[PDB]
Amino acid sequence: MVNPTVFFDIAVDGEPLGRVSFELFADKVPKTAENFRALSTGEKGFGYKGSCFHRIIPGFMCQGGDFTRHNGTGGKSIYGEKFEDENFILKHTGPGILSMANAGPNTNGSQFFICTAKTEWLDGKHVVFGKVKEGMNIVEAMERFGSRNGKTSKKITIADCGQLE
Ligand SMILES: NC1=CCC=NC1=O
Repeated sequence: MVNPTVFFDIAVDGEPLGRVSFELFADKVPKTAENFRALSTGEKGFGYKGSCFHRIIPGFMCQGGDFTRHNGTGGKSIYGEKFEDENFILKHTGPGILSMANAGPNTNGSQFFICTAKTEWLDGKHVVFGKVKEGMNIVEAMERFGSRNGKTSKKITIADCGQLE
């Protein structure tokens, strides 16, 4: 039935910032939503708890999910391999959209980004699979620690994460 909700508790240099929660569009992109959900609960033995947002570009997006190499070169899905672009039904319409980062067609792993603006040029290239439900203000606060080239000025971490309800 109803789409799952997951949360991230964000810290900045180890200090609590706040919680961001997401609605995952399992009704439209079930395989992609499931990967992110499971990575958020940690139920497979690995996932996002303790990982960082390693690339944040103000006015554009905050990117994370590289829990293996911590820098954009790693991550892994729950499927034992990278997975296909499920569909491109949903578009990058504005702030708060949750979408998969990738290195080309059919290469989804665990990396994802949260848009801070409408990023329509990514439509058909990145699978949109959720949106911020609560704590977009916390994403805005994280965005302030980014820079033009994406390097963050403080370490932005997922101190805790899980599924709500
Ligand atoms: N070009 C990009 C697309 C999505 C997330 N991060 C990027 O740097």
